[PDB]
Amino acid sequence: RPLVALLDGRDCTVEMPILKDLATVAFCDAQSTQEIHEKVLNEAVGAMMYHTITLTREDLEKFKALRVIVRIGSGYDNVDIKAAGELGIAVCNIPSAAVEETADSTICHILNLYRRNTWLYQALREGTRVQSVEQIREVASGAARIRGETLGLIGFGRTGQAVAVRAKAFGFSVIFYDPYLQDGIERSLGVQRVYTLQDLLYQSDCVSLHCNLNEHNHHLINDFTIKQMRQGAFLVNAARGGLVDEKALAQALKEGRIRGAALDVHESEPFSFAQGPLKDAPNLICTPHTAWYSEQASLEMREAAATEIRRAITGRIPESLRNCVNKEFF
Amino acid sequence: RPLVALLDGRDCTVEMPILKDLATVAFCDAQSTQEIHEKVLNEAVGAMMYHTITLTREDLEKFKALRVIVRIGSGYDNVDIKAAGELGIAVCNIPSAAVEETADSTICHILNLYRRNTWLYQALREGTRVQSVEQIREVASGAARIRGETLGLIGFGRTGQAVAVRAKAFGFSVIFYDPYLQDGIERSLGVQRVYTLQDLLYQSDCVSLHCNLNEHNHHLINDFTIKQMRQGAFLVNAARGGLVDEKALAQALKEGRIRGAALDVHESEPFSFAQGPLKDAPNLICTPHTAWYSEQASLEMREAAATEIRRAITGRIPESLRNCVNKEF
Amino acid sequence: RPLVALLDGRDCTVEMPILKDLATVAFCDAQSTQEIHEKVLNEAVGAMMYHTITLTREDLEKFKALRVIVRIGSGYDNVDIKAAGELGIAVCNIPSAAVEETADSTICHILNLYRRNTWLYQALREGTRVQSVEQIREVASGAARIRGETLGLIGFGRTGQAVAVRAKAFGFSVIFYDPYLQDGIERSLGVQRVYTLQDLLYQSDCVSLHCNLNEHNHHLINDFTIKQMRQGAFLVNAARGGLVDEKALAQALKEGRIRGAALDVHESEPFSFAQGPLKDAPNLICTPHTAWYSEQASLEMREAAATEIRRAITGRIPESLRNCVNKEFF
Amino acid sequence: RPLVALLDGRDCTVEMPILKDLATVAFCDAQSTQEIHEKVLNEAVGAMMYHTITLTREDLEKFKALRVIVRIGSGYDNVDIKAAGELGIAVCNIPSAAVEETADSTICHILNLYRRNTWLYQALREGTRVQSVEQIREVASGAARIRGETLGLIGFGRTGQAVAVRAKAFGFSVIFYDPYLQDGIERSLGVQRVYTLQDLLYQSDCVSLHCNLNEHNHHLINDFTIKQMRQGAFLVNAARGGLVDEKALAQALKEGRIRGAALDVHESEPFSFAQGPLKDAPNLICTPHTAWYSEQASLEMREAAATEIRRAITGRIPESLRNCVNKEFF
Ligand SMILES: NC(=O)c1ccc[n+]([C@@H]2O[C@H](COP(=O)([O-])OP(=O)(O)OC[C@H]3O[C@@H](n4cnc5c(N)ncnc54)[C@H](O)[C@@H]3O)[C@@H](O)[C@H]2O)c1
Ligand SMILES: NC(=O)c1ccc[n+]([C@@H]2O[C@H](COP(=O)([O-])OP(=O)(O)OC[C@H]3O[C@@H](n4cnc5c(N)ncnc54)[C@H](O)[C@@H]3O)[C@@H](O)[C@H]2O)c1
Ligand SMILES: NC(=O)c1ccc[n+]([C@@H]2O[C@H](COP(=O)([O-])OP(=O)(O)OC[C@H]3O[C@@H](n4cnc5c(N)ncnc54)[C@H](O)[C@@H]3O)[C@@H](O)[C@H]2O)c1
Ligand SMILES: NC(=O)c1ccc[n+]([C@@H]2O[C@H](COP(=O)([O-])OP(=O)(O)OC[C@H]3O[C@@H](n4cnc5c(N)ncnc54)[C@H](O)[C@@H]3O)[C@@H](O)[C@H]2O)c1
Repeated sequence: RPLVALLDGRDCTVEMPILKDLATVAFCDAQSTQEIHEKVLNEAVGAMMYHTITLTREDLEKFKALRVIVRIGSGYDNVDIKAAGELGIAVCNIPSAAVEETADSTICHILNLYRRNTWLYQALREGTRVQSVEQIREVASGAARIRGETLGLIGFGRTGQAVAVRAKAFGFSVIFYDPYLQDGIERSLGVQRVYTLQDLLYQSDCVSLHCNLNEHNHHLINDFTIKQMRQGAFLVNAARGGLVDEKALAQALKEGRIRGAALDVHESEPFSFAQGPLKDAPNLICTPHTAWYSEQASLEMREAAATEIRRAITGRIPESLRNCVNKEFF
Repeated sequence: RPLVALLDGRDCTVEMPILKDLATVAFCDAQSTQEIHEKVLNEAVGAMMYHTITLTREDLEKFKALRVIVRIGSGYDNVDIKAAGELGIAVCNIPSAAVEETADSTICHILNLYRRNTWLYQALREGTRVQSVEQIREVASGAARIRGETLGLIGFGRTGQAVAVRAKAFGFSVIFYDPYLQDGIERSLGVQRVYTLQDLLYQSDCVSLHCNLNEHNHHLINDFTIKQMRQGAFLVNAARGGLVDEKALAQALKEGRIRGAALDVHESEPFSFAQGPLKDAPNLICTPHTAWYSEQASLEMREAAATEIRRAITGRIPESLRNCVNKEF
Repeated sequence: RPLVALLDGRDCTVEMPILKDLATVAFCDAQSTQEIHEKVLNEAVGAMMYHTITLTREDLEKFKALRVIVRIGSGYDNVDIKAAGELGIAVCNIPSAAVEETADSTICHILNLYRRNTWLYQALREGTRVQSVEQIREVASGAARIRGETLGLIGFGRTGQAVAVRAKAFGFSVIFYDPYLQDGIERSLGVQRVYTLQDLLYQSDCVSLHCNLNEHNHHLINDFTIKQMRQGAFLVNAARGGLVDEKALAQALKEGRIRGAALDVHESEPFSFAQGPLKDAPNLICTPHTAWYSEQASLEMREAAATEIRRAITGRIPESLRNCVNKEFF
Repeated sequence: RPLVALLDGRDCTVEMPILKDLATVAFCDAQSTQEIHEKVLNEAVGAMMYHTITLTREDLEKFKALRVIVRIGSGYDNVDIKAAGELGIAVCNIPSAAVEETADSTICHILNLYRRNTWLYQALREGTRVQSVEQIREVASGAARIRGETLGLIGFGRTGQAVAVRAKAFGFSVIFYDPYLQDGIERSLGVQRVYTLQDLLYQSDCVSLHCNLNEHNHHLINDFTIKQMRQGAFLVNAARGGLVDEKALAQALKEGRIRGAALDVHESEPFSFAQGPLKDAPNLICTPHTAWYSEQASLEMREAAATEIRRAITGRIPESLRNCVNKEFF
């Protein structure tokens, strides 16, 4: 019976009752490739993982039979798809799982930067008897008006359009940018489209990031692109870790080029405010890689990722996979 | 020349140049009425106050030359408009100053409750190693999906429509209750309207107040209405704070009947978090009466109040005031 | 029992079994005060009319006490409310009845003017071979792009907001002008508000009227105002008829100052297309006063009028009515 | 550069001054391909067509020096892309121009059916005196309320999206059907997605077609699918013709199984109401294939087409073209 792993899992109680008989779901609870067991590394047909354990070219052959790797999530950047596509390993993922959640959390980070609700709550929990109206503006100094602030968006993916759809009502003027979309969407959703990155950086006040991390955009917003940002433009990042540089963003925050920046995923997981380059950065919000989560987007991505193992444990691989992301498979 | 006394503020550097020639502006900076200078109480004809000092009839009858009270904001509930009009004191206000900002900071409250982006930032400031994806769900246990929830707006004026317009895009099925509103505008915006609280609290996964406190809405959400909300339904209150029994909302939070509640204004300002009726409440966000503020909205709001006294120290009161609020003088 | 007229109706079908118990509905099908019978003049408690009969100060006094008149529809300009207010007669309308069918029809007119769909269907039912792509362009010559026009709504009540909500998605940039609205209704919906009619007519590619015809705007768009309109801007009147000049608009059409005009009402109804001041004007759409009709807009306003004549037959006068439109009695 | 033809046109006015230094544009006026030439047909270089002259396998073989085809439309059904690649020819189209016009004519064909602002204008262009409201309710008997109807649009591509953005404000509830989209698009715009076409026709008060016409779409609407539509649901075809079996749509109207149909293209073009399979159908509005036209989109698509041929006669085989088609190229 085809043992199906749950590599970085401890809770297999949604993938069990639908893989109850086709396979023996058995987690590994790993945090490193050298923390999986020999039983799984020698007999585990499929392995649904999460966004924490990272597999590399030299780890995909550290298995003995790995027909499929389902990524319970919207992004396959921690799996070397080009190695799996030649090691006889298809790599699925659940793209549509949390799109109305990443977009809500992103359009909430933008409002938490513009209106300073999180900083106000935090400065009210530290204790601040803010009573006089001259004493309110000194605790909300910077809370800007939204109507008419051009919103960059580096990439109309599924979760890039889902933010341009609900940020057009707040008054934002959206202008996306990504070179891989066909001439198109810019017209059907009613957003301007800039063709080169310098433009999106030069004419945007709240540059966001919604692009999947491939090998051509690693460290997209480094020190060289930050100097192209408008003077005092927020920077929300809910896409992926190695996308925005860290030392450079900290530098830009300390000086003042960035009037605030609410990262949501960091270059070093798990993030904390006591280690790393952002140790002393001002005007910085960070959530612990929680914009994909809800009570119904987990129950929907785990279910739909176990249904993906079901399809690959009976059907032909990879011609019976609803979401494979390497058709460079052999 | 007439004296125009700003009641609570050490800053008059926006309305001074707009009111330089006509009158002589002179701030008073009074956290209460017992700090008004005798000059600015015996010789001031016009007077603009923000929201902190509250003029009652026993107090509005002490100014002996006052002829207009420009109320900076959408408030005027801390000014006894009946008594004011009975003393020849026309009260106006600036209603359109911060609408696109109260609505934007009310939507952010609704999203900070549904996705918990300010309880996660806290848990990261308190220090929490959120490493394993089993711990992500334990630190964010409660974050919900928005598409489908029914947002119920008690009050559909300006700040109520401005939230229905921008919450219809997140999938929030909007629903409102407004008795004083001449029917036929739930048709334009496209939102179902209900006709009684017992019929709005009953179907609303996130009730948000947007009414103006008058002599008939005090403690609208009291101990008797919270027993009509759903079994767990967020409550946002970015509108004047004498609308929720704080001795009955904290009794519902510490019990689980309300799954969190972001209050923007309270009954007692300032709002020292450790002091008050809800000192020990769980799942509670509070900003300090700061949805109205913006570098641009706190300037349009003051220039347009200077311009209002420029019209009252020159025109016929109250037939010259652009938007007076007590034409019962 | 009290008699409840139906001054111009000939159905009294939906209104019959709502007040049959406590009133005897009876229709008259009149077109003037020259058709009503003697006893149903002075004592007839209530009457409910449509937009076809015009009652005047010199007519309502032929009714001693119409304890109520109910104006099925949304406009109460047929009856002198200032006259009824002095003869103990309270006027009522049904405002919320067809607020969105009027907006859908007004958007349909604005799109018929831009895309020329009903000028192309009419040029096909008239016979035209449109084979070559040159003739496609010479027959639909005038159709314009919509994204980036400045639709200007003269009047921002219910039917104005309902169009500003619907036309903000087509790319229009709404710009209204309303002198009676309080400050702020332009900040909630996000539509730039201009304050003087010249300032709305200068910057507008469509000037669609949505104001109720009161005493102070009869013939609002006359020759003088049309001379202020932008060179070649459409004009969609879907409001009361006597609001826009006939002769002046026909002049502006035949001349070129107006690139089309879809009028849903006219100065003199029933509007025939061969007798009138618009006898030979080019580029007109017209509809026979039908933007309020549906299979549901009727059952919602007729029932609502039948309910208004109950609320006004068991309860006291206008302090027990719902949509009273002249509180000016005493 | 060699002669670039303009097969389907008599006017090369904006294509030329952009191509004046590269090649010498000429035209052919071919209403059919056997009407082009014996010398251009031999050795031009390439071409740029419109949507009337169809080029088939046996006909593309007739050209002897064809490098590139450049449609000036949005679709390329009238060219055997699958055969043109095997022949040595690259095919290209201007994909995103008049996306804002097809989706403004489709939201007008949809309101022209729910409000009948083009049948009311017809019936009033024939002399239907309508003063009594009991007669207005007759001339417009059939107009319906929109808020609630479930507009179900086949093919959520580039205009299928631009229509679901415009018709989410009228109250429509949009649901699409598309089997070639990588799932996750129904959640960015908030439109419920159905998976089988029967599941789109069983719940749609107004079905609208927005799909390509490749090979598995011919007569998507048969006598076998119309039997699956709601009892009297409109049908708006503003896509390529050959998706609606006219012989079946001419029955579905003469019985009431379809309460209206706003076709914009047709099986055989040109179109006229006196020769065809639907010569006598009631409730049938049809425009002559001008849902794509404007004064700006018909200048944008025929400049982008003259730029995509400059890039193709200066660049390379389909590695320099921007919007190339036919991965069947060698
Ligand atoms: N906060 C979270 O934890 C969370 C949750 C869900 C998704 N995500 C991330 O969001 C990312 C985007 O999600 P998605 O649904 O849009 O994936 P997607 O494949 O559907 O869309 C990504 C699009 O980004 C554009 N793009 C690609 N490379 C680019 C580049 N170098 N520069 C600019 N644009 C580029 C492309 O147009 C791509 O289509 C995912 O990779 C995923 O990792 C994060
Ligand atoms: N967070 C802040 O500091 C802030 C900023 C701006 C406004 N506000 C408050 O928000 C309130 C609303 O602002 P606004 O611009 O909408 O004023 P508004 O008068 O235009 O809107 C009030 C609407 O609620 C209706 N209403 C009255 N009593 C009601 C009741 N008992 N139940 C339900 N509805 C009732 C009112 O008739 C009206 O429809 C203002 O009183 C203002 O004090 C607060
Ligand atoms: N096509 C139809 O048959 C049809 C259907 C419904 C309504 N209508 C007409 O549409 C009119 C408007 O409908 P409504 O429900 O919005 O009425 P409404 O009273 O609800 O709103 C009308 C708004 O226009 C304002 N206004 C008044 N005079 C003005 C002027 N001189 N210039 C600019 N604005 C002015 C009014 O103050 C108000 O703000 C109604 O009077 C009604 O007669 C026509
Ligand atoms: N009225 C006009 O003259 C006019 C103007 C512009 C475009 N069009 C036509 O409209 C069509 C759509 O335009 P577009 O820009 O969206 O093309 P597109 O390729 O961008 O979008 C087409 C979408 O429909 C999908 N589809 C394919 N077959 C399908 C099927 N059997 N059922 C359901 N969906 C299917 C396609 O995969 C795609 O998702 C074009 O083919 C074009 O020919 C017509």
